[PDB]
Amino acid sequence: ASIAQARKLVEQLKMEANIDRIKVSKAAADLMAYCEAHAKEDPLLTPVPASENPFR
Amino acid sequence: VWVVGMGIVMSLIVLAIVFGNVLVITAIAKFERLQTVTNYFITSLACADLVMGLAVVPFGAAHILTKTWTFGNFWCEFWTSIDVLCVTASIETLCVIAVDRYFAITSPFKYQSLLTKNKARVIILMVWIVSGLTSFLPIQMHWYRATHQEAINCYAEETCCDFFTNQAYAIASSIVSFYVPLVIMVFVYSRVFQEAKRQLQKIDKSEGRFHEHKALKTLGIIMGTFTLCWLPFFIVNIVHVIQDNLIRKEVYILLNWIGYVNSGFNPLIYCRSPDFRIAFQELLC
Amino acid sequence: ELDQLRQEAEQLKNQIRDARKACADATLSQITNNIDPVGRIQMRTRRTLRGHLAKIYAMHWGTDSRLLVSASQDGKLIIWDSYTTNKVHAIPLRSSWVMTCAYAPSGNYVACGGLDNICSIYNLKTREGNVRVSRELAGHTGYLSCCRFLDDNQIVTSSGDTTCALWDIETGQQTTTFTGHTGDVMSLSLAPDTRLFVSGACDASAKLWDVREGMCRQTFTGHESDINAICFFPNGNAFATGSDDATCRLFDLRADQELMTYSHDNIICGITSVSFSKSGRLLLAGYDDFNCNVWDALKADRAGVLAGHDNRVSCLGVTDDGMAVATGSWDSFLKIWN
Amino acid sequence: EDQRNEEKAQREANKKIEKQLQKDKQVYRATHRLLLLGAGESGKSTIVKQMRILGIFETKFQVDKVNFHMFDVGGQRDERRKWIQCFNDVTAIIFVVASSSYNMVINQTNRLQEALNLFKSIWNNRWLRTISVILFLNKQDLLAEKVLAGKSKIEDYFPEFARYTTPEDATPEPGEDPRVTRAKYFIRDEFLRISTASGDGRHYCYPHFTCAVDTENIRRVFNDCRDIIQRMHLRQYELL
Ligand SMILES: Nc1nc2c(ncn2[C@@H]2O[C@H](COP(=O)(O)OP(=O)(O)OP(=O)(O)O)[C@@H](O)[C@H]2O)c(=O)[nH]1
Ligand SMILES: CN[C@@H]1CCc2c(ccc(O)c2O)[C@H]1O
Repeated sequence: ASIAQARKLVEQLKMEANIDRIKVSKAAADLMAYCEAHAKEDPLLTPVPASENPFR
Repeated sequence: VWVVGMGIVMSLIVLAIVFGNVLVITAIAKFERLQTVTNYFITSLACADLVMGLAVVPFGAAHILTKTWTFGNFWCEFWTSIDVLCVTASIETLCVIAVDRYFAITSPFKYQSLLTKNKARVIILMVWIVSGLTSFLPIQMHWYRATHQEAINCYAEETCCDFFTNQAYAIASSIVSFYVPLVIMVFVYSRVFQEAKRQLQKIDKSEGRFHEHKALKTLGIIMGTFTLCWLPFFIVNIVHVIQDNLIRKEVYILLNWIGYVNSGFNPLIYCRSPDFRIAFQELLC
Repeated sequence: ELDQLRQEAEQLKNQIRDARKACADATLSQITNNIDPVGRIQMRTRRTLRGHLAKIYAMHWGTDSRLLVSASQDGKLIIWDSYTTNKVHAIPLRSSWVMTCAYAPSGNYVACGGLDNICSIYNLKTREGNVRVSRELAGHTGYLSCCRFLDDNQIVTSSGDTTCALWDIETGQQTTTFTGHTGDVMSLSLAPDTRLFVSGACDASAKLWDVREGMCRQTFTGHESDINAICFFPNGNAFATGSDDATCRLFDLRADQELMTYSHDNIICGITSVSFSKSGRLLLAGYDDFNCNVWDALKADRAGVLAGHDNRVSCLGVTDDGMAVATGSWDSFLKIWN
Repeated sequence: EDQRNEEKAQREANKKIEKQLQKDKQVYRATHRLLLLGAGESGKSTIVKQMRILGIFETKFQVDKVNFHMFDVGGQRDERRKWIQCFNDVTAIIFVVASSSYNMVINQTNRLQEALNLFKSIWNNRWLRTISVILFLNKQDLLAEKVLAGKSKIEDYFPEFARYTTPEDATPEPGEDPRVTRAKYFIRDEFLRISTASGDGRHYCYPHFTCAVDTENIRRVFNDCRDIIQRMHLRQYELL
């Protein structure tokens, strides 16, 4: 049982070890850029006038 | 000094009566967690107490301090009617609460079906209609007026507003308002105490080895407060009619005013649950 | 022998840790420190929905931002209308224990599951004008925890037997089976393009799967307790999780490690639901402290508290167009916050 | 025009749903819910089979015009219990345990020990703070057969039984050999100790001595639930 089940974990970790990773700075910059770009279309963050709010 | 001294008390009493009842009413109305079938009787009682404290207490205080009724006869009759109505309605609600507790404890499997929000409103309306039918109807009409010369002289005068009644009304109103809703409460609370004692005995038999201070400390308070507050007046009411020249007017007024004090203790008795306490802190602050 | 094989894996896990550590050039908090804070945010309830006889466990906003569905313990799914707060449908259930519900992208089907190891799918629009069981999917040996409509014909669900499977509604048979977890799976979320999905188990681990391939891709080991909720970033390259230890963490697929954590010293209660905003700036999470909290994704600073429920909050969801957010609690009342 | 017609159409449907919900509210409020739980090989299947005559399992039985609705879980068989959160509003919990399995070992500690650990875990759960437990001590004749004319002794497995005396209050069944009664009360006390260690006055335990062939279980379930509801109502009003 454990005789091969332990073996399976060894193979999977390998498959998960051969991957390309980019520096966290680039990912952080991309996330910040996306948030800045789409910051003008979120009614929760910016209170819109009550005329266009269907729940009022 | 004196006249000033009595006046000081008659404002603190009014404020104490008003504040607790209005706080209870707003706490029940504001929060949806306290909306329970049992709580409708409590809010009805609080409304009756608030009406009493806002209608009968201050004008009666002004009358006793001034020693002269400075209003018309119609307003004297209206004041008497409101007093009788509030007093009658402030006791049958307690009787209804006792009966509800009796049914909730002795019949646990049928409690849900017996009481519903539709039936509670009907019961409260019936109680209020009965209370108002014995207050306004025989007072606005002259069925309660006495026959001796002093009563006639005071009725003719527009400056004296005193209470004079015949034997029939003085007995019927007392029986309807006080004596009947007392035996029911006594029997109900005796049954509740017996059930609690039985349950405690069963628990002690079940697991006494490994392991009546609450039942008495609750029932005695609940019964004794009401009995002490409303007992002497509803005895002197019959005594002073059965045999004249026995009870002075000052004693009658003192006992009647002592009876009014009960209206300020109901929140301190029926609103001490942890839920009421938690809600009170939020509304107050 | 067997011990020798175990030794080999331990040496690798290190290499993974070293590679992940060699990548952290600078923290997310450091790079984001000159942005003007959003400040205080005030939200007041707009609608209150009543009609549920018991506590609520799940809800799912519609694709039209108007209709929604919810489930409770009395065995009934109720479809509401947020605009005019009037009921539309009431579907009785064969079983009285349900933990999840879903709403189709086309609005034609509704699914629910619970303690019984069966997922039931209903047809909203059909002949004779009555909601009618359409299909019943069985085969799991554990209770269901979540289910999401991958399309109008195939559905992916996760159960309590440490497995997730992709079903086919027309045939009722499993197509692909996902395995690899040790503890019970509690939540999942699908990508906007519907290619990959993540799941959070009870062994403090989250994995990234591939629907077409059917094999796991990556694993994250940030938390230290059970994971109850999970949500996925709108951009498509991040996700956030909530655990019983009152901490929310924001991972990242490309960097493959966590970037920021949200924790406070005055809270020791659990977390039941986590959701993002349309712009991704605000992260909304529910707690067992009878209320909800609003965080800031890029600064880890609280920006408001949503209170008003008398019991714990078990559901949370933000509509597609970002008009409003709805919360469900054990008080059997649904609220709409704007 | 269409607006008035549809809104008029929509409004009526809310009403036909509210009426249905009001009708179902009484049925929901009338019924009582129970949770059936026990260790393996205890005898739950025989008990539920006897009760019915007259991944989940539901049974609906009515006694004295009162509706009881019992749930038995067999699909979920895991050491860790996370589905137990959904059962925090039940009336009572029924526990069935094999009393005679002191001798059997699952290698493992005597099953009584695993059952006692399960009871301890159930008692101290955060979500089950105010839920009472009805205890069934099944297999009442296997224990007697093992105790009488038996080479096996429970002192080797449970050492504390030797330093014990049978309780004065105990009332024995007719012609009982004196020891078997001592063994039964020892087993019952090992559960009562856990029950009373952290009772706090909010929930209790109701031990019972039931055989499989016994037909009085339906009365015990009714009486215990009635007592539970009465005690809860008394405690709500600060009278107990
Ligand atoms: N004589 C006797 N046999 C019992 C008693 N309780 C259970 N058994 C026997 O136990 C055997 C196996 O257990 P079952 O009663 O089938 O129940 P179970 O195996 O616990 O099944 P589940 O409840 O579904 O887990 C059966 O042959 C029963 O007759 C008892 O009190 N006396
Ligand atoms: C003005 N004082 C009145 C006089 C008689 C009376 C009272 C209360 C209840 C009754 O049933 C009565 O008959 C008193 O409050």
